[PDB]
Amino acid sequence: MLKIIIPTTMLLPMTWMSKHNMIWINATVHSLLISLISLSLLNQLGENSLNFSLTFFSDSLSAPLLVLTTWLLPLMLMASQSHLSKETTTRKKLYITMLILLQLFLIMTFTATELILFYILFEATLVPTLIIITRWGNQTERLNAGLYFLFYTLAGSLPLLVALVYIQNTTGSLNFLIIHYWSHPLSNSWSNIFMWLACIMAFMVKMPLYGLHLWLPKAHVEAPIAGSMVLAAVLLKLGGYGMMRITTILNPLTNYMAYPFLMLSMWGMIMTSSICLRQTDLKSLIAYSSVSHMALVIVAIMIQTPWSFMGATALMIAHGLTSSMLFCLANTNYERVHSRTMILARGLQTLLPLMATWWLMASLTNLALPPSINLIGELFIITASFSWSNITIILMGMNMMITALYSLYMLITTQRGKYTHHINNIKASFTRENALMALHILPLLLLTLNPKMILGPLY
Amino acid sequence: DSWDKDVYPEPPRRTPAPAPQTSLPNPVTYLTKIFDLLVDRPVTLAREFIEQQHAKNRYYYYHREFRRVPDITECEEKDILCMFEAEMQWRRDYKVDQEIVNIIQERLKACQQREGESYRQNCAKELEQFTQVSKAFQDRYSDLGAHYSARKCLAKQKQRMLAERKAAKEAAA
Amino acid sequence: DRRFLKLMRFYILLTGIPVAIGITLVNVFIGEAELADIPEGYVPEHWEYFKHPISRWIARTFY
Amino acid sequence: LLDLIWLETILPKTTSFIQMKMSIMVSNQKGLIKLYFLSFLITIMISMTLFNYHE
Amino acid sequence: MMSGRPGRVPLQFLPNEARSLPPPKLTDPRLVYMGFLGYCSGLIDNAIRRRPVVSAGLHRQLLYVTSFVFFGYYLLKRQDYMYALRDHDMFAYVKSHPEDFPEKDKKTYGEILEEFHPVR
Amino acid sequence: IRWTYARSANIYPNFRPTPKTSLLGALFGIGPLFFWYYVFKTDRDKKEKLIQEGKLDQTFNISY
Amino acid sequence: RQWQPDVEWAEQFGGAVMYPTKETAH
Amino acid sequence: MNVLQIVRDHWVHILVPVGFVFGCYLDRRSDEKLTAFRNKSLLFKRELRPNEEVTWK
Amino acid sequence: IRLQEDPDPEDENLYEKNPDSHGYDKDPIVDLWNMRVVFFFGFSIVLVLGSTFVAYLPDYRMQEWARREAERLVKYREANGLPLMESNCFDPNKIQLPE
Amino acid sequence: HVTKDMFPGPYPKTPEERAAAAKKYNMRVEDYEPYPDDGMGYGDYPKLPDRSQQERDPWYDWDHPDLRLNWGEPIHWDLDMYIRNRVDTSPTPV
Amino acid sequence: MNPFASLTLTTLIILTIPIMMSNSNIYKTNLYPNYVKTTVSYAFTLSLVPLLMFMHTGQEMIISNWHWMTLQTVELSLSFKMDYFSVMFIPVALFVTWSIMEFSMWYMHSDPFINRFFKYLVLFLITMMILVTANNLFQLFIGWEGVGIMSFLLIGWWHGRTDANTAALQAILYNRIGDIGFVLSMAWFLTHSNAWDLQQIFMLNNECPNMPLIGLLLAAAGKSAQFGLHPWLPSAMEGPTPVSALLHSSTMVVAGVFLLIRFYPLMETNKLVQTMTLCLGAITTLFTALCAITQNDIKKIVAFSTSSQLGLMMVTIGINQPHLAFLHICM
Ligand SMILES: CCCCCCCCCCCCCCCCCC(=O)O[C@@H](COC(=O)CCCCCCCCCCCCCCC)COP(=O)(O)OC[C@H](O)CO
Repeated sequence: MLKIIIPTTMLLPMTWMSKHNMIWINATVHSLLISLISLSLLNQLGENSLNFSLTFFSDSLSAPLLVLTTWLLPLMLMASQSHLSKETTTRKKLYITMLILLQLFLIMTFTATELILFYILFEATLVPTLIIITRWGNQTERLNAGLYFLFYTLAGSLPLLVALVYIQNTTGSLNFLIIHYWSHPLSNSWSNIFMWLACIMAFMVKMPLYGLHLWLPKAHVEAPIAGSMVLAAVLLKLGGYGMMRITTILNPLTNYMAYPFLMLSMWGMIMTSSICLRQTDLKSLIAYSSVSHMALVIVAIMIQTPWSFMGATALMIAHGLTSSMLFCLANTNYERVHSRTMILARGLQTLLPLMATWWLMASLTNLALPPSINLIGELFIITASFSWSNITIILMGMNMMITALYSLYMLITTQRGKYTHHINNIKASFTRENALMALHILPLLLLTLNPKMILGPLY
Repeated sequence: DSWDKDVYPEPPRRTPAPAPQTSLPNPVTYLTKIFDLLVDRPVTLAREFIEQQHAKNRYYYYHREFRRVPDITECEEKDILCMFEAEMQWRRDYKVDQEIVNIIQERLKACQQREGESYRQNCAKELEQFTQVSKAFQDRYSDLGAHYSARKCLAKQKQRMLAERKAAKEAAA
Repeated sequence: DRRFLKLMRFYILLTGIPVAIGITLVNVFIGEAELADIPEGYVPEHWEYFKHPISRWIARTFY
Repeated sequence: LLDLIWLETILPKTTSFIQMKMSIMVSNQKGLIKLYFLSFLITIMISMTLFNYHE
Repeated sequence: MMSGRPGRVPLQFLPNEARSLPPPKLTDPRLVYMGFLGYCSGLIDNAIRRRPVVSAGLHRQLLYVTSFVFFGYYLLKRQDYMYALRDHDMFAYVKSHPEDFPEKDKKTYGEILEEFHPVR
Repeated sequence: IRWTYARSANIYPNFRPTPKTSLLGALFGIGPLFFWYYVFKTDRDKKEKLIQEGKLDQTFNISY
Repeated sequence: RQWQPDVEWAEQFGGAVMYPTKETAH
Repeated sequence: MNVLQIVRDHWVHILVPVGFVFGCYLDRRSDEKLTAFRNKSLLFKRELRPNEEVTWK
Repeated sequence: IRLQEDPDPEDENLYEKNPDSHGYDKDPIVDLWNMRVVFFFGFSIVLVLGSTFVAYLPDYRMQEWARREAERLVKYREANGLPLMESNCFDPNKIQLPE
Repeated sequence: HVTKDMFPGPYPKTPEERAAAAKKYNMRVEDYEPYPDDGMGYGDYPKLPDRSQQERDPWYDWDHPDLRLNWGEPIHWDLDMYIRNRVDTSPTPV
Repeated sequence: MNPFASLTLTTLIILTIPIMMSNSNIYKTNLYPNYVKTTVSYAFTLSLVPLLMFMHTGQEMIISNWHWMTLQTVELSLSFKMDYFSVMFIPVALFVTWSIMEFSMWYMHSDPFINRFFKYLVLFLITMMILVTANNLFQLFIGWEGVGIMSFLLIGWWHGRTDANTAALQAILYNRIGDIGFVLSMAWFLTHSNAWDLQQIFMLNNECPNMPLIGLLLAAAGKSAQFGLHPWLPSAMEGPTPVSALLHSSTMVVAGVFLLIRFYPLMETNKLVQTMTLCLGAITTLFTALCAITQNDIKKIVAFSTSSQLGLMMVTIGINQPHLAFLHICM
């Protein structure tokens, strides 16, 4: 993995040592270059993880997420090239430093071969994310939103820390390989169930299921555009990545305790998407949408089925790219109009014709229509869930109905209708925005051709 | 050719010799003649030109073979050194066994379309062979969990003969 | 809008066609591999277990 | 009702409110030596005698 | 834990028999991290004093790196010594109390039952 | 902005936990969650109840 | 521009006791 | 072109590929520490080819 | 006065200065090159060139090998006249059945 | 731009708050009416008549013709049911 | 090697050429509609030939092709089926849309975005042929959702009409409710019959597909604008007339019954569901026709006839009459 981390860390001084104006140029060029190198990880051997060293390893589950993260890295730079602009040099240099540090932690986290080593870097991402949210956040309530973020995830993560160190004391090493091979059936005793609760709550906070999901409306809305994409496209899946990794040592205790979180999530996605059906803030609407799609994964992995995991990774990658996209779209609208209310800037297709097609494709992907990855992700969850319980399709099927309505609601309210009369500052779309979004949408269309790369480790 | 006649068995393709007793000609025969003179021939000429070009350099490639290794039932317990070989042995057979279903599953599709409306009686061999394969496939790998392991497969297997042996003894007694 | 669309279509073909001919060129100048019996005395190489020479070349110099 | 009225007042606000009241008098003493050292007197007495730490 | 072992003359940073271990090489990844921390101190020092951090005096930073590299290497030997000591006396003990750690017999997975739990 | 603010955060500061609010919170909250649980637990129980003695048919069900 | 704390925000973190009460009113 | 200006500025561009070369060297450095069971597992254990002295590096 | 501040600035439209602005920087030379590098090392070098990389990656999960090995296995099993696949995986000859 | 007091706040009980609330929402006290204090958190937001924008006369010059809302008029709390696209309380002939 | 499979599989590739040609923008923006018409005309001329060797011989060829991915025991691959229903329907669908194309450059000759409209019609065309011509249920979904999304845009063609968007949104709403049964059909078929290909489902002889067929019927009812899910079609008149003359008249909305015609080998086994088809078909025929005659809008009246005619089709498919059902489709 040192072919990726070492360039990434070494990339940080380069940004600090670039000229006043060339900072965005050099950083974007090599960040893409890192993404190209990271693409080499997509080759996964037959039935064994690509173990590079004791510290780092990768399999058919980490590699699709790693390349997504590195490929994401230039995208926050592009989306922030405009709202930052009028700032002192060092503050902009610091902003890039936070992003690169944040991406660097993610690369190490997904490749961590020790569950403890996972745990440090898994929450080490909190320090840069909190910095971006509170420092450059363009609103007032970012301070309370930042507090809601870290305290929610840390309150989940602390009981985790006690859990793994206990497993270390009982079974020596916490290595991901040795946990799988030397796995033992957990009992149903009241001691093990609290171990099960601790081993799951930390991951399910950044998953968030229904209930403990109230930093999602807070963190995303009042955050910089770069932060909104990062904390909706990667670290949400980072919390998920633990579940597939850590469920290896929670069987058969999953089935008995599966119900409370299954029932909370499965009813949740209807409730959350119902909130999506009528929202006043566009960014909030996209934020709640991420909860619904993420809740689809929570039921998915915690059913613990081959087909469930295979669709879980596919939905994860697809949703992250889509959620990252729509946040660009909201930011582009917000930058011009300086507001977030959806009905405030109705009728945008007439003025900006390209932005409609991007918004059409963005919502179309959120529709989870075939053959796009979102549909081939949700469909596999449906099949796995239906086999688990025949009455699942009543709930999760109804979601696609509710999902369709709100996912097209912003299309009607913003693009179609009538251009708002009093707004007269909507200039023609900058080629940066359109280029940024093409880097979001059509790579998804490629990935439709070859789903097996992201279909997960169970393919 | 590129595939096997026995792995993919095909009934002998027998076609009639059409006799258009009606005076007026059948256009399909006319369209058949032009299709060969318009599409088939240029395709063949380009193909054979490529085929001899392909023969200019016959680079080769073999098929990797994994020699059998001791399995988890003979693996020393808690001995990871031999356990990794056994797990790779079981997972590799899992993929091979998965392809076994795919080959039989595809053969089932071929009969259904090829036999037409008389598919129900023309072949039941495909159905019963798939029935026997799928049932025994369920015995081996079905319901192994998302994180299936050779240890679980043996455990599920061991659960099997325990039940049937117990069922065998009560019947005999 | 037009300048942006002209830019993608023109430039995504900058390495589009050279790959396009290059991918076809190795297909109809180098050819397709064929099965074997693993001849005795020749332990093959790791990249040798692949059909397309482009695929073999990737395994030769990268993996 | 659920999301931003109850789900924020069950876990987040209640814990904030609980932490609020406790921090109210923990941080608000009177700064009198008499009250302090008297609280020492119970602490020493209750430590040896009634938590039975001497046993 | 250590503190109180036989032959444990106090206020000693490196007992003589500790030298019977492989000394860390100067390119040790742990050691180069010591140098990295020292360099980061140099940047902070110039930043604290409002100086051109990148090249605000090559003398102050050079001492910062060398001092941290020095103190690291000596700490590494004591680090390597104690861990070697921790494992050493264990092996003497593990052969000194054979009855406390009896080797459990080995039976392949062809015998041990694991009562496979189906997932549905 | 007034309309958005009223729908947004400026609801909880005006919220009062009257038993009407408490009852509705429990009715539309824990209510459906427990209700679905009974439906699914019963559905899972009957389903597994048929499997264990050898009643249900899944002869061709392999990929699950 | 992004929101920045005003004088009223400072007065929040500006009392003798950060969370005022009747006992600490004076 | 004022080569002095371009090297003073574009000295950062060479830096990252050097880090990639650094990463590749360490990847082929940490591997030898993990050699151990080379040509030992019976699945891949095989009699060495004549000239060379080592299997997978 | 309440506070002695400055009025909120105005959104500097990048086009009035230079009409061909690319939304990357106020300086025409840098932004034009910014467009050059984000594109070049974007769609072509990473997206298009990297596409053929993952498109022409060697056999994933040994998928081709799996069937190829499978076909031979059927050939003996079909011809020998035994069931295509046994119900058990670890055959119980070398198993130590409890009790 | 907008100052703090204009933002909706607590429920109005004394007529001083109702009078200020009517000023706050650019409406008069005679027609001002807040939502019932049931703890739902409506606050001083007025309860405008439950009639969709479809009821509003299209011929009159609406500053937002797609919504028939001119300016500063108190936006109905449940606007996005009653927007022209969504739910319409049009008087059925029967 | 009969040409049958060859050119009948081309029939799709000619149709998609104008789509790619459009984003190239090399087309001169005046003769694009004429260019689109010619391509569809050539497709109809080409698609005529697959008919001739059909009535001559009757051969039906499966064109199972590039392997998308092999999920354990499921080999999801792109495959088109040349059954009688598929081969018959291509010329008539192309012939109708060819006529609609000729009608379109006359009627729709004033909108500056006319070139965009033609691209959508070709897009609607190709997403329909992949629905009729398919072999796996997943491919059916591609066509199923494609026509629904394509309809939504084409209903919303006039964009600013607030009612048209409501009709566009309403069309997708009723469609998705029907699609709930579609996904249920997939999950049941992939769990029990362990595939989505039509061949396997017929072969494995699911003699008791109570949940599948109910899900299949729900998919048909939502798309075919039957009773309980009809009113989107009467409200779908807000789009331009050529749009309603092709999609919501005889090519898109007819796809709902086509699913049952596809799965007629299982329809007769379950007597209860086929009565439900007769149950749904009977009520739909009256109510739509009953509301039809009391109307004062030409587009509304004609459309209500389609739904009443469409309700008739499920009466046909009720009592084991699939071929007559598809016969009525063509006329
Ligand atoms: C805000 C509340 C938290 C949010 C939700 C977080 C998740 C809820 C559950 C939290 C569990 C925390 C403790 C888990 C640590 C690992 C425990 C483990 O591995 O299992 C042990 C289970 O043992 C326990 O007792 C675990 C703790 C049970 C719960 C009691 C403490 C946790 C709850 C109170 C503190 C946390 C809440 C915050 C309070 C401010 C096994 O040991 P044993 O009991 O078998 O030990 C041997 C012998 O039998 C006696 O020890």
